[PDB]
Amino acid sequence: SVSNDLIWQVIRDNNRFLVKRPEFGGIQFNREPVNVSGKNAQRFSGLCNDKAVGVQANSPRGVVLITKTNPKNAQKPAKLFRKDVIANASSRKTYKSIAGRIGRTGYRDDLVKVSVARASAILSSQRPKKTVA
Amino acid sequence: AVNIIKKRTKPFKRHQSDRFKRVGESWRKPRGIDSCVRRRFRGTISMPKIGYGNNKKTRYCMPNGLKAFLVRNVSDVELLLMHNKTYAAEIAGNVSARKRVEIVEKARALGVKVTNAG
Amino acid sequence: GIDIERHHVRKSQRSKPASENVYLKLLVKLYRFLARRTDSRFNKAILKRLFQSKTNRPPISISKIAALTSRKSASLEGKTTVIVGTVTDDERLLTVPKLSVAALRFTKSARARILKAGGEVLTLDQLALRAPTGSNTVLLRGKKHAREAYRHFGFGPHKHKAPYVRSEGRKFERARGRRKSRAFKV
Amino acid sequence: PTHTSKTRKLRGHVSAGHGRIGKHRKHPGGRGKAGGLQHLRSHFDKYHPGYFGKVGMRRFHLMKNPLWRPTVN
Amino acid sequence: AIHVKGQLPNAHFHKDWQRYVKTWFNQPGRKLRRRQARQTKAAKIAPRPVEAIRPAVKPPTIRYNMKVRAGRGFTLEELKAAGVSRRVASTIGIPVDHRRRNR
Amino acid sequence: MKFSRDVTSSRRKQRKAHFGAPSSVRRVLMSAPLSKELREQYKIRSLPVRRDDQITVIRGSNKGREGKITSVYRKKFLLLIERVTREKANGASAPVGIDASKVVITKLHLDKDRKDLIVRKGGKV
Amino acid sequence: TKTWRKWHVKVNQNEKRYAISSAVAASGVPSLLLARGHRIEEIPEVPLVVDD
Amino acid sequence: VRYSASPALETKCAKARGAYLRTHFKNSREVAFTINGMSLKKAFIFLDNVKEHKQAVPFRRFNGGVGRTAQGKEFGVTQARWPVKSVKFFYDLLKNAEANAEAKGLDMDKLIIKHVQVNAAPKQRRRTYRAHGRVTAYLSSPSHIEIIVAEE
RNA sequence: AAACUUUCAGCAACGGAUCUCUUGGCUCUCGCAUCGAUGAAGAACGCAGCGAAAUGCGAUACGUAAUGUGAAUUG
RNA sequence: GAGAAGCUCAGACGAGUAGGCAGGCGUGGAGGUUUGUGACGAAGCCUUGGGCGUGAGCCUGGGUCGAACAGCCUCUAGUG
RNA sequence: UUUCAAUGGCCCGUCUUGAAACACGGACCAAGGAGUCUAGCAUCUAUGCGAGUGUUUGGGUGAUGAAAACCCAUCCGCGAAA
RNA sequence: AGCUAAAUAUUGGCGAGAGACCGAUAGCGAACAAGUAGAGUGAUCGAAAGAUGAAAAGAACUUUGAAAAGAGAGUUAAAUAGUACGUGAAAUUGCUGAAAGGGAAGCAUUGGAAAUCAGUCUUACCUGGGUGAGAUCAGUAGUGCGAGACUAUGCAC
Repeated sequence: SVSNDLIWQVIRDNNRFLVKRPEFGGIQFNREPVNVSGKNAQRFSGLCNDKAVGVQANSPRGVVLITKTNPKNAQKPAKLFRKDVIANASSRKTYKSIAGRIGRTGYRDDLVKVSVARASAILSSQRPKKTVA
Repeated sequence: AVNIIKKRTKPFKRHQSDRFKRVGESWRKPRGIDSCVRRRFRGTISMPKIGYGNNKKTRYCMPNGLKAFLVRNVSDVELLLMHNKTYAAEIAGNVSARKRVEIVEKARALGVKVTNAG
Repeated sequence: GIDIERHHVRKSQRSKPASENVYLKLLVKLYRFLARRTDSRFNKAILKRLFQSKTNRPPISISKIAALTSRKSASLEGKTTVIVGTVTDDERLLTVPKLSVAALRFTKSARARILKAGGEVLTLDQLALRAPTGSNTVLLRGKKHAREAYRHFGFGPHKHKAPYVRSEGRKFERARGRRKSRAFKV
Repeated sequence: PTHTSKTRKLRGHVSAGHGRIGKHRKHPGGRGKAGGLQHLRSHFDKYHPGYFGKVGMRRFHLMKNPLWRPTVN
Repeated sequence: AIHVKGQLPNAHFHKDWQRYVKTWFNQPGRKLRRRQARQTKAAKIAPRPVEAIRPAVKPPTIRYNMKVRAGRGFTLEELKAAGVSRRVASTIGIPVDHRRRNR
Repeated sequence: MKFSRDVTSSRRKQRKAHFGAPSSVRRVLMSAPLSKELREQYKIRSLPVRRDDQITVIRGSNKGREGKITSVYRKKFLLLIERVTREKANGASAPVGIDASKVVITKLHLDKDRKDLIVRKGGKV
Repeated sequence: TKTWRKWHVKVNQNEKRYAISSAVAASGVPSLLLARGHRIEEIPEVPLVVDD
Repeated sequence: VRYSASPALETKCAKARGAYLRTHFKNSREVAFTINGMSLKKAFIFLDNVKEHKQAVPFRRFNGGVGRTAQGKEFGVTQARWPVKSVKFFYDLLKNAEANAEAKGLDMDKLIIKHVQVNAAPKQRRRTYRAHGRVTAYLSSPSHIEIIVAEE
């Protein structure tokens, strides 16, 4: 009846988190909070996949790990999403923590590299600006 | 995004647009029964053809190897967090100067190049 | 200059269904993999028929399924029947035998009668689960020319086809040109 | 809808798909199905045989209620 | 001229048919007006029944003689057999049909 | 959301009624809120404006200007208040019209009709 | 333009009921609500049923 | 008001203008072209000479069918005329510009006509009657004239 | 080399396109039934402190009686 | 993984009136969506600057301007 | 972008076997400007149901606020027999 | 020989509610003193024409001019809003600047000359490494049973 493939078929070309631009031959972006790669693909879409990973910018410093909980909570959106916050420590520690909580657990082995890259980008955006006046 | 080569740089101006002001420069396919341009006689203007199509790898790329992605707000700028080495932010013309300052600051923080900064 | 004849260059077959049914797209997605990764021609036939239009997928009745699977020289006792289309019910068949039928869709009466008669109804994905290569499956299709358009197609002199009339009876294309008493006959 | 019509694709083409020689003048072969015995005979006799003529006897004031008799097998 | 497949055209539009076009954009309005009218009639005649009692008759053709429908009014013979005068039947809401007879 | 079939939400009709209303309707249209103290005293949220009314401007350039309503220009939906003027080229004073909704009444011009209107609206005197 | 243009479109009652049933089933899917733009991140349960 | 150009010191220049002046636009243009760039006093002397037919205004652009005189050899042409109405309008405007310069306190010894321009004012329409009952336009061509004088 | 002509640009002209509005039009729906010899519809002539048009009015003339609101009309 | 409507490898071919088909660009209005743009300046307009697309066209810098306007998925037409 | 130099380049649309034609229309610019809607028919496609199919001729929730959405019975149209 | 409500019609009149309609060459001919101006003997024919500004605050006063007007001034957020008024295209025109021109001009390809525009890379991650302070890291180890993962806490200082 309702499956991940069915959900993707419904929302592939029409959903809130999809930004579609006819420029450059029809490019697309995915803004789902649980989509780390940023691409509009079913494998990378957090709205469908039971196990999904996302990386957001923590305030005022750090990153936030978004992990989908057990599929039995699919009908309970309040408990469906899990939030993890890292301390103000080294980027190497943050990448190691992300890899341990994503890959070494067997949750999403294909998303560890992109999750680390997104965390690196967020931290490299959060670092203080060397204003050359 | 390396060795970007354009087959043709001319804009394919419409026939007789240089002679008549009521005829715009936007290309129109000539469909006259005695159209020398349509028949492609020597010395006449060239018509756009599929062969003029640029390489798919270098298509839509600016001379710096990037693609000018239009952004209207900080949320639009955040879309290029991961695609920093392929897309460059272009601030929309209707964005106010107050919001443009925030857009520039966010693009600088994310490392995204701005095509029309300042 | 090259002198090459181009007659059968662009293929006239369907590579994908014209419909936007998401569930039909999922079935096509499954059977694309099946036909590509298996050497069985049954999977290729199912994939090709999944693209076909409604007029190219005529319905078949349970009575027709029973008649085809109960032939003396058939040896079809308890194997599955496969139809890429709709299975309708034939009320003239008062007693429905036990049949295993896989179809794209069933009518409510046909499904109820099949279930009551001890048979089973499966979809195409269930059929792929049971018989991935279509082994021991009776593949059938409905009568394509049973449509009303084919009794008019090919109309002409001495073709014995149905004309396009707005009514029926005399005073409607039953005069000169249709009998010897009025000039000529057909 | 209008945006899917062939008229949109014919914009910029002078003859609008009707030809430069024969054009799209008003009725050039008559109105309706007139001429079925003179200049439309090659179409009438080929696709609508039996159109012209009388066959059968008339029945004045036919009423179908006494003739109502649907059948069942 | 006729050169395409299909039945020959039979359109009856050789008059000024465009000046006698009947649209139905007032269909919901007419439905509401009729409902309001019958509600007003029900209120004004309460507690009398909205619809008067009608007889059961057989339609007059072989196509419909196997059915039973509602008639116009009860015959004089029926009223006499039931013990109701023709003058009092109208007062108490029993329609009287002087044309129908009981064969 | 309006529900009455006698109420029109048409912008065209609403503008026509507003800009074509006669003087009697325009009197009700040109209403000003009462001050906080007047609200407690009279239990009335607002009243139509009138001459000899003490008001203070709440909006516009002349904010915080106290004065008494000298005239009511219903044709232009304006109030001419005392000492609210601007200098012309030659040095004369041209009064500045203020919308009724932009001023708040601080002292009513009490009379028989005004008191009867307050009592009719259900307010203490 | 004429008034007798076909303003109204007729759809089979079965097709209408099919569409309504599909819409109800879609409303019961939390992912489709988020895709349509409803802020249901903190909703306790989908479908959301409240007391009488 | 806005003038066509002013690439000079605003404190050492004076301006004058006239709108909808019922004088020939073509004649005014020729007078303006002739008097452009000369000093104010010499311009006044030249305008007086044109009044007295001692000097003529050359016609360089609108010279179709203009007669020839010996007074055009000063400017190197053959076609020259004496537009009295245009000269008087220019004389009045130059006098107004001189008055403005006097009010500004500028040095009235190095005053040179730095800018002068004539534009076509909206045409006033009249009717002329032709053969076979025809009515035809009889329009006028008034001029907008602006003059700027400045120190040399 | 000037003048002249042509092309472009900047200002100044001619002209009123584009954009945005709209007490207007068009269409649909709902409700109602009321002209006149007790002088209708229409026409003419007049009526205001300063009034030709429109609105209103008729020598009681931008109107009187009566009722309602309650400080204005406005150039 | 690569918007499976995706990714990848290889070969051949390319004139075109009348005409046929497909995919796209642009305009007005409607539904949904984009903590969408905007008096710290929307639309429009000018431009001797820049960028993209084979092209229909689009984005942008600089001026003028003053109040509304747009991207995406569909619907629709008095749409070039 | 302008201009120069070399080479090439006839005025567009239209009827036509054939137009640069000594064939016709066109001085210039702005705005407007021409396969639309309806009653049918034929093919193809999509959807729903299926020996059935078609709720909107009509009636009810109706009063709310309801030209909508939703529900409801007998006929009837087409098909099931020529 | 005759009467009779209801269900039915309604591009006229009156009142009301709306619109996937038109946004001033559109929509009624008429958004504006429109069946008005105007034409014809007459029957009849029949237009064009909306927008300053929030508010006239509609430019006091001086000076030149016979005057119209101009220049100074002044109001306003704006006079690049002055009633010839929202913005203000094109055709066409004037001045200025640049360039070219021996009975056409315009265009296409290539390049020269002149003018003009962008490319800020040596941001950022990281190897080596001089000065510098610092709640000190993995390995350990204690804290839902085996085991991979991690927050917090004492040793490791």
